[PDB]
This record gives sequence, C-alpha cells and structure tokens, in this order.
Amino acid sequence: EVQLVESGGGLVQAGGSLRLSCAASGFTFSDTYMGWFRQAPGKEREFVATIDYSGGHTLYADSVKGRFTISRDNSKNTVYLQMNSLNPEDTAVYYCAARKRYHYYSYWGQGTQVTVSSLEH
Amino acid sequence: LWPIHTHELKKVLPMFLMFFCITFNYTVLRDTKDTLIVGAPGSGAEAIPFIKFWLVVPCAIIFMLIYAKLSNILSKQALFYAVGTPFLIFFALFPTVIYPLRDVLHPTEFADRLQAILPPGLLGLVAILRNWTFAAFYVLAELWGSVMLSLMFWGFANEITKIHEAKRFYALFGIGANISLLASGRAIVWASKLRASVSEGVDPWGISLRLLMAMTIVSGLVLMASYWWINKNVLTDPRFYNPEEMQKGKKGAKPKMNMKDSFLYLARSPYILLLALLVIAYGICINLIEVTWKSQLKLQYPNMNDYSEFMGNFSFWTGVVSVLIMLFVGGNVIRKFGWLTGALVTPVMVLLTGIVFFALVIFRNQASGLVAMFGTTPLMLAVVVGAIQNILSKSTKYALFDSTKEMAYIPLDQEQKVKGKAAIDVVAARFGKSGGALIQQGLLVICGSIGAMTPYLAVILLFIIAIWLVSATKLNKLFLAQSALKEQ
Ligand SMILES: Nc1ncnc2c1ncn2[C@@H]1O[C@H](COP(=O)(O)OP(=O)(O)OP(=O)(O)O)[C@@H](O)[C@H]1O
Repeated sequence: EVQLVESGGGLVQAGGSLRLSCAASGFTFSDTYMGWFRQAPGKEREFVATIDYSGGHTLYADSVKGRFTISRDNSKNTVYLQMNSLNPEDTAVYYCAARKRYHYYSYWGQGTQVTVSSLEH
Repeated sequence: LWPIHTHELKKVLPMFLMFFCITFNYTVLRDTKDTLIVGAPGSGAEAIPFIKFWLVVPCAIIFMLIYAKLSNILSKQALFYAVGTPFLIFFALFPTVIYPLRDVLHPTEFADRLQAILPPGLLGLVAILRNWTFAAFYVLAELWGSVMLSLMFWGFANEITKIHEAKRFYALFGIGANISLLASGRAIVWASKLRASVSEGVDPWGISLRLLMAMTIVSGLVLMASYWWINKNVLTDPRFYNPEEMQKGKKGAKPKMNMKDSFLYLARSPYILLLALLVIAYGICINLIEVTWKSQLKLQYPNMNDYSEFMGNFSFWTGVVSVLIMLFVGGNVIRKFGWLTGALVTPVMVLLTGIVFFALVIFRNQASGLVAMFGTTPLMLAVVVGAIQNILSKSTKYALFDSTKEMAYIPLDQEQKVKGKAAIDVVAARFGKSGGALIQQGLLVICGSIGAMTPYLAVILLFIIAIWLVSATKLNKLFLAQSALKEQ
C-alpha cells in the first residue's frame, strides 16, 4: 500500500561515502514530501535531510549540513541521500520517511543500518 | 481615510508631518536598538529585561525631572528644540563617532572578568557594561519613544488642537502611524539589504547603521522644520489657534497622582481593581514572550544585517496588519459581540499564540523531525509564530484592548471615572512593563539562561492569562450590571 524500502547501507570507513536509496511504491511520488532520518541505539530519532517535492527546497540537519545531499527522481521513483565525509558519529539505522502532500504524518521504511569504522566499541 | 476639512489642511499637514517623522524615527530606533543589543558581541536577548528596568526607567525619571525643571526656564518652542535636538545630535554622532569606536569604549576585558564572577544569569547584566554605548542607544531610543512621541508631540497636539477637531485629527494620526510603520519597515529593509561594497574590510552593518541614522536625522530635521513652520504660520494665525481656548481646561491643571494615592484607589472597589488587573496582565504578557522571541531571532538571524532586515519586514507587516484592522475590524467586533468577547479576544489570542510559541521553543528536538518534513526548522517556525503573536497584539491593541478599556471606563460616575483612569494610566502604564522585566530578570538569575527559563515563562504566562481571563470575566459582570442602571 505505502511500501517504503531502503538500500545502500553497510560500512566503508571513518570518512568514507555511501548513497542510500528509497525505492518506494504505492503513492503519487510527485506529490509527497520525502526525507531521511536516523536513530542510533540509545538515542532519539533525528532527521538528516528532506526534499521538498521536486528538489527545490532541501532541509539538512545542522550536524550533516554540507556533507550530505538529498535528491529525488519523480520519474524513477527513488529518493537518494549521498553521504560524504562520514564521521563515526554518523553510525545509525537510517530510515526513509514520506509525508503526503496534505497529510501530517510520515510513513517510515524498515530502515537500513549504516556503520563506519566502529568507534572504540 | 482622510476625514479632515479643506480649511484645516494648513494646520493638520504640519501636524501629520511631525507625527509621521516622530513615528518613523520611533520604529527605526525601536528596531535598531534590538538589533544592536541582541546582535552585540557577548550580548543577547537576555540583556533586554535588564536594560528595560535598570537603565530605561531611571533614565526616564532623570529625563522627566530635567524636563520639568527645564519647562520653567525655557519657552514652549525653545523647550521642544532643547529636548529634540540632543536626540538628533546623538543619532548623528552614533554611526559616525560612537559605533566606529565601539572597540575602544566597550571594556570587553573588564566585562568578561566580571562575567566570570557573576552568576550565569547576570550575563544580560554584564552585557550592558560590555556594550554600554549600545545600552545608551537603547535608552535613548526608548526615551525617543516616550518623550518625543507621548510627551512632546502629544502635549503639542492636545494644546493646539480644538475639541471639535480632536477626534478626526487623532484618527488621521492613527492611520498615519500605520503608514509610517509601512515606510519605516521598507526603509529598514532597504538599509539592511544594502549590504553592498563587496570589497571586504568594511563593516557591513556600519553602512546600514549610517543609512538608518541618516534617515533618522533627515526625519528629525523635517520634524523640527514642520514644528517651526506650524509655530510661525499656524499657531500665530487667529484662525487656527488662539491660547484663549485651552485655558478653560487648564484652569484645573492636571493633578497627577504620585503612585500610591492611586495604589489605594486600585483597592477602593473591585471595578478599578479588575481593570488594573487587565492592564497589568496585558503589560506583563506582551513582555514575557518578547525576550524569548528575540532570542529565537538571534538564533535564526546571527548577524546584525539580517536581524535588522527581519525587524524591518516585521515592522512593515505590523503596519500592513494594522491598516487591515483599522479598515475592517475598527469598531465592528466590540459592538457586534458585546464587551466580554472584545475583552477576551486579546488574552485568548496571546494564550494560543504563546502556548504554540513556547511549545516550539521548549519542544525543539521533539518538533525538529515533524516540522523538518514541512521545509522549515522549529527555530524558524517559532520565529514566525512569535512574529505573528507580536503583530496581532500590536495590531489589535488599539482596536480590541484599548477600545474595551475605555468602554469599561464609560458607565462610571465622572469623579471615579477620571480618578480611576488617572490611577490606571499612572501605575499600570509601566508597572506592567517593569514587572514583565523583573519576572524575566528573576527567572534568568534563578534558571541561568533563556533556554532554561522558557518552561517557567510558559507556566507564568498561564498563571497571568488565567488572572487576565478571570478578571475580564468578572469585570464583565460589573460592567453589564452598572450599564443597565445607568440607562434609567
Ligand atoms: N498605536 C501606536 N502606534 C505607534 N506607536 C505607539 C502606539 N501606541 C504606543 N506607541 C508607542 O509605544 C509605546 C507604548 O508602549 P511600548 O510599545 O513602548 O511598549 P513595548 O511594546 O515594550 O515597546 P518598547 O519596546 O518601545 O518598550 C509608547 O511609548 C508610544 O511611544
């Protein structure tokens, strides 16, 4: 119905790069507000970036501003998140979120786990 | 509107020009003082409640004493000049002499050596000593707004206006205040967006301050010129003005009660007591949210140019909403829905737009993530909600709160009417402001910051609006009853 699914998680190293995917289905992608969140174990779910409806307005978290970039493709239904200069503080399970054009609650995907050169265990 | 006859034009146009210049300067300085204090190094919105009390009101009393002893040695026009020209001298000397030397006059070393001793709540108090020229600018802007607007210009008007003209002239001045809000907002926006001369090494805010103070100086010069013109061409014409008129009312010269001969009149009877409660609650509620809102502004707009540009846009839109109100909801709602609803719109509006604002400020991390899915951060959203609250209050004050105050003043007998009106407008005129400043000072000292005191501001705001709502609901019972027996 509103199936969201992520891809591109894993590990590279402290300072590497990863590109997440949000190959969703089941709604008018041209009329939905997408974005990326993350929830480290023991922390609260914080947002990473959101893409407006076509790429005009992007809103990044102050902790990932300049490093991460979020981009969508209304034709090829998928939301991207190009992660660069990954810090050990970035490790978390990244969820893709989606809010319809006029709704107020966002659907969540199963989330993909991202880890980077595990820091002092 | 333009409800003035054709023959009174020669008398009202200099008056309208004087009022336009005074209100333009008032808005420009009201925005520039916040820009300077909030954006100063080592300062912030926490310095505002400390200034507004420990510098504004003692300098207010000092200036009132100097003015009272000066009015007896100088003539009326000479008094106007001797009071208005120091303002222009300071506003010409500030961006040219005082602001360039701000890194010499300000004792940053002593200021931080002191801040390392005082509790973290007195950061707003050491920011006054760290930016004492900016504090003098704040004091003199407040003193412009008080003296040159409420005392000087309004004494001039009430002296030279005729009773058969007063209503129309004051309505024209009310609409001119909104037109000057529009003009000052556009002018501040322009002077701030004139962040030009891409060649670095110059202060981007220095140029904006020079432009703002230059507009202030030109406006003050036009004010002085219009005052001279209305004195030499109008107040000497036996057709417009003749001192044989206001002598009738000045026979009983204004007996201003000091403080407490009226503090007991606020205890005579529950009517004037509840009305004082309404005025005090308004004065405190408007101030409680402003310091937190200006902290959110300093967070959203770090540099002085963007802060001043936002204050200019805020003034412009305050003017727009004020014009819309004066044109559509001028006297509609009060007579359409009774006195209780008109008196309750302002407290419930402050309550709604304040609980939303304080929820956005307190629950930032909880909101950041649901608001992020709407393109904005809870900081910008809190800035917008606080701006909306301030705009709505400063807009539907004159048409919703003052209109119900003065309407409540009606069913009283003339003696208690005038005496209680003087009592309210002598104590609660500042009592509210000074109390809203002292509450925030105490909360800053106890809690330790603005971010740490905002949960207690919301509880205090709820405790005061509760008093505001219960007093307005009780005052409506004594207002409806006394109005019925007055009919027969
Ligand atoms: N309708 C109005 N239009 C323009 N200016 C006004 C109006 N009513 C009052 N003022 C000016 O604003 C003052 C009323 O209180 P004031 O607005 O100063 O409290 P405030 O909201 O804390 O503002 P400030 O920051 O200047 O203290 C008066 O001194 C007067 O100079």
